[PDB]
Amino acid sequence: ESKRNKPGKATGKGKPVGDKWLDDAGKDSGAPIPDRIADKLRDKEFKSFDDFRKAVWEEVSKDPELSKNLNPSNKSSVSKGYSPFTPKNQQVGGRKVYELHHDKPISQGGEVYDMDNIRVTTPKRHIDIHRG
Amino acid sequence: LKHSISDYTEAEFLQLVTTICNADTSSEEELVKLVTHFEEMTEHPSGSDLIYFPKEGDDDSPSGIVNTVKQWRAANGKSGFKQ
Ligand SMILES: [Zn+2]
Repeated sequence: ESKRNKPGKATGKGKPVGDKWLDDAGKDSGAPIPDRIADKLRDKEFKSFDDFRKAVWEEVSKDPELSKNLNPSNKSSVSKGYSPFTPKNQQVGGRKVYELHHDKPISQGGEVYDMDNIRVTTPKRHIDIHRG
Repeated sequence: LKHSISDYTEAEFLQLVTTICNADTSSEEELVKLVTHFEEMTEHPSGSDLIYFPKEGDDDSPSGIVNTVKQWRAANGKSGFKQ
């Protein structure tokens, strides 16, 4: 039914990030995938993009530089492989957690599992990006 | 019961908050549902920020969150816990 649901291996470098990593998610084209996460996920095979998403958040939970900027409740969430909650002012209706965005859209030939094509966004920012 | 704060004892509300804080669910969908329910029950302007983005020095443990809610509702003309 959908390209994002076909198996593939993860690739790409990502970028250095700091404590403000998730603050960047509400701005511009969103925050990059951290280089440290890309090191862990490169060459792993995933059954679907949702399985890749789970893996990102599990690695975030295990990374002390990334997890230290989540409060105890958000730490519990990422430990289950769930996306963490954004601040209230960045939520839209039932969309309350950080969202993975493809910079070059999949429907236009963008890569599904290339981490250099992936960004972390808030729901507010992601909706606005897709509306231009 | 589930429909308003006044249907919960304090102890029952602490149970709900504890489940949320520990992400003790079978899916992300279930956790989102509980968080939405919490925001609707409490009527607090901070919404889910009470759980995930505490003001500096605020107590974000489950019992801390319950206290914050209890005190705010009491001070802002809202009905309290059952019993
Ligand atoms: Zn997108």
